[PDB]
Amino acid sequence: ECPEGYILDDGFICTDI
Amino acid sequence: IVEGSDAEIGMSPWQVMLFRKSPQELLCGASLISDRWVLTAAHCLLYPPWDKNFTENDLLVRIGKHSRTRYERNIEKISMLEKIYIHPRYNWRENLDRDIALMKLKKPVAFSDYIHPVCLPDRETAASLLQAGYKGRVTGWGNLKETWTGQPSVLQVVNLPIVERPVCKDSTRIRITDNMFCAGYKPDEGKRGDACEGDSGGPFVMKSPFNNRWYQMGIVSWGEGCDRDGKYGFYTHVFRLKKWIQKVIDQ
Amino acid sequence: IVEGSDAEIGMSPWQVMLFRKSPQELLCGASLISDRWVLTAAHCLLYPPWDKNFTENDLLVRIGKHSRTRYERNIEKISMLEKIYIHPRYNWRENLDRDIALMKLKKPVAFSDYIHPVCLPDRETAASLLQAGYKGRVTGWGNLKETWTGQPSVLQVVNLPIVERPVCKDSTRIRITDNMFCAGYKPDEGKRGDACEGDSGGPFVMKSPFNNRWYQMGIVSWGEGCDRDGKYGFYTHVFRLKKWIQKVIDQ
Amino acid sequence: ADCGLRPLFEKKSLEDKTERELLESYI
Amino acid sequence: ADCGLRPLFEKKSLEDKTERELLESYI
Ligand SMILES: *C[C@@](*)(O)[C@H](CCCNC(N)=[NH2+])NC(=O)[C@@H]1CCCN1C(=O)[C@H](N)Cc1ccccc1
Ligand SMILES: *C[C@@](*)(O)[C@H](CCCNC(N)=[NH2+])NC(=O)[C@@H]1CCCN1C(=O)[C@H](N)Cc1ccccc1
Repeated sequence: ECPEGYILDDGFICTDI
Repeated sequence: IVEGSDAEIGMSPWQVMLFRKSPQELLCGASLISDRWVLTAAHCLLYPPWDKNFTENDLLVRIGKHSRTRYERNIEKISMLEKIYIHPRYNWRENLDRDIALMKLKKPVAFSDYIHPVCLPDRETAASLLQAGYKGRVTGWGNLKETWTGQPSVLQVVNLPIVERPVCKDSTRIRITDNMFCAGYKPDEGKRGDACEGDSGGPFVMKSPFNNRWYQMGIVSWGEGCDRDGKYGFYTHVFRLKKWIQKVIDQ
Repeated sequence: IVEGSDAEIGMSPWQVMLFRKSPQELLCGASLISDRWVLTAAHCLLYPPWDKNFTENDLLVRIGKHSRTRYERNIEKISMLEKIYIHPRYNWRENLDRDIALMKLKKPVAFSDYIHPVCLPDRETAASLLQAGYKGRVTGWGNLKETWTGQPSVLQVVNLPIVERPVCKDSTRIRITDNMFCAGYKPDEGKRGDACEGDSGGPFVMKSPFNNRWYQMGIVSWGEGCDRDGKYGFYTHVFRLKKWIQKVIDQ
Repeated sequence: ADCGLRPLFEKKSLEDKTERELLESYI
Repeated sequence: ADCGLRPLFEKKSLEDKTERELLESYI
């Protein structure tokens, strides 16, 4: 849940964009 | 949205998901009105009684979503606020009078089949679609049930009629003002619906039978409970505020 | 990995990422050895000095990755620990002796062209291959520079010579054991490369010229700096900790 | 200024599942 | 058992860009 990033939704992993 | 439908792809391009950065989670709706201005409900930003007060830096802007959860990668766009303006006579203290807020993006937006702006009304158009009887469309990803506290996985549409001034005022105990409007079926009109918690800012549009373009009439502002009988929800009156909007966007 | 290259796709099937749920951040490496069993370095999960102690619940195992950050949605398989087993004579207090952990997943893993297990050595494969002078290959998404405390954008591979008992020992002040090994070039061989922080648990493998399969020989355990002139990296000695593995892996 | 005209609808010139409802409400 | 036989390689019978530096290594 953090910088740059964005929470996706399958093992609510962060996707860093 | 309580008692809605599932939105259709590309069906509502001016919709914006206002994102709380931390914890990562949904705040409210918004509407793209141009390529760098977005319009939301003032109490999404500031609401002192609950100690809500965000900065152009607590929010992330998502344009072109459908799915609430999914980070739709080559569709969706994420932007960040350069400024944010709250209508100075926004009444957080009494009854949310003038729950209108404008947030200006740091950079413009790319309009895809999915990212596209909604028109603001004319004293002209404002005057003939805003009338008891006429249905407007409300949109969002907040609470489905008044009390489920749940959330839709995809955009929700719901088409409700515009109710009559008294009706509304007689409906609640709150101080209704000229900068509000209520929408919905009567306790006996055998249809339901309503916007709800998590749906503020989202557009309440109307499709012009003339020039045949989609317009914004209200901004989901407040209500009492959700899809409750003989009780309607309130929307900021955008055209009465059309000049403050005119005003900040210029200069 | 310091002094590495970019991994080519599908180059390290057995490689596993071990991710902290919150703050969502990389923790270490792992190797997939079977479909629902995984092997990691023990201090990744427990290191009292530093206040480290995790569970079958603060970690996510991310299998079949390449991009360190990108949530590679159709290729990777996120999983969860059912139980974590740490070697009973794991030495935190003295020299990290027996840096070995085994975590077995709740459900088995789908083998992709990406998810494929690595083989453990035989008394003999382990025998003829574990010889000074021979190159092994290390991989990980940890720190790029001793001090960058940056991070690889994609997996990192790097090949290193296995050094000799002596050299290693004289190489440090720390106590060596029969259960460790050093790998890397002499400060005279004009080549470099090292494993580094955020690298533990990842596999140190060798490709067998007999059967031409890939074996796991070492585990990234410890070091002093990273890519330091005449200081080598220590890998846990898997062949030699292999009966415990074979053991936990019956029940 | 291109506003309120929907790429995938108002242009391709298709109607969405329920806008007929709306248009029918006026008058 | 299927182990250590990389599918995009050993099976498609293709070599990675460096696995042969490794072999010249061994003996
Ligand atoms: C910000 C919005 O998401 C939301 C509106 C939900 C819409 N409800 C229905 N039925 N369409 N607003 C709020 O919660 C605001 C802010 C503070 C209180 N509030 C309410 O809507 C209260 N339920 C009522 C209210 C309180 C004070 C002043 C006006 C209304
Ligand atoms: C946990 C692994 O990420 C890491 C080793 C990284 C590879 N090292 C190099 N450069 N090839 N291990 C550790 O951090 C261990 C655990 C605690 C301290 N530690 C160290 O490597 C220290 N830098 C040195 C050391 C301290 C205590 C006992 C043994 C070694």
